[PDB]
Amino acid sequence: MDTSKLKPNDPRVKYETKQIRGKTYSYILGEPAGPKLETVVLVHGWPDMAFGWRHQIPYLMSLGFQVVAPNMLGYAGTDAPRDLSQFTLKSVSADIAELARSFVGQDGQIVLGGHDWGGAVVWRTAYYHPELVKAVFSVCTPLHPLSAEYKPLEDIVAAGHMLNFKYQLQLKGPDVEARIQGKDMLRRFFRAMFGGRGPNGEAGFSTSDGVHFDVLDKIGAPPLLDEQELEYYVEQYALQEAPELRGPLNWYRTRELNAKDEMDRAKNGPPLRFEMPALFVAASKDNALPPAMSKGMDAFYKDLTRAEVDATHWALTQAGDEVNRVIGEWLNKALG
Repeated sequence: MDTSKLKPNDPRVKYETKQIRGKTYSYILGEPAGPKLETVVLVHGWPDMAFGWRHQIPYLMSLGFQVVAPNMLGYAGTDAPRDLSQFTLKSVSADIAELARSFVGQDGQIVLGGHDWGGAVVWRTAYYHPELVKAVFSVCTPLHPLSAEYKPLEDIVAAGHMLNFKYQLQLKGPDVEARIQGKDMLRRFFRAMFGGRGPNGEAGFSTSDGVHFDVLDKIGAPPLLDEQELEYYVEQYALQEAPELRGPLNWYRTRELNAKDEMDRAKNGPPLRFEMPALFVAASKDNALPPAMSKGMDAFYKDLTRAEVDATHWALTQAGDEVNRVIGEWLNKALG
């Protein structure tokens, strides 16, 4: 079994869709050699896609796992609904649950893994569907408590709080959606998002201000992608109807809707408590999600394993082999 990373359109896996809760969901499906131990569902974040797990998918396949990696709502081959209520963590968790059970049956269980917004999704999925989730891991994204209040993000950062999230103001607004349209702009956007820099070292993205439009034309080749991978991201994102980033950006437009769901659960529903085995992999050089942010996370878990890898936010790829080892060892203990 070839365990090297997936290449664009890699033939070792299948590219399928299913109807899931009223939406077409596209996904990568990888089969193990021999009888499957478990099914693992992997959930990417922004601005990534299923192919973001290209290091992990063949590795997990070779460990005996069936792997299902969806392009999440709004991304690539998957539908991007107009309604923002479809993009809430709760609605997407329910999508994941139905997708999972279309593979393991209604009584079955899965292993669940996430990164970035995907990490937020898998903690919520394990909270909303503990029947289904046998073990759960997140890379980079720590647990956040159930929202007890809603304040507009503008007011939070104007008071000097959550400053490392201020880029989300730009993302939820009109500017990125309007300006980043078509393959050529998408290409520049991805060189910026994956670490490319201009002739004078200017970054194409910051956690303070978001996408630096003036820089994009001058942004060079990202260290974190080769040319073919970069082109695959462009082509898959171009599957969306222009403005192509509407779907992906809708993930930043749900704070009020999410807060409404979670204030309800904070008051009426069960407490945030994970009984099943859980893993959090922190990334040392993570700008957007610094490890310090996972402060008192351990209190919510019966069985949390912490790990750390030296990488930026893009740890799945930049530190693929190390991330694979951490997951492999944890999964071995968690299942055995």
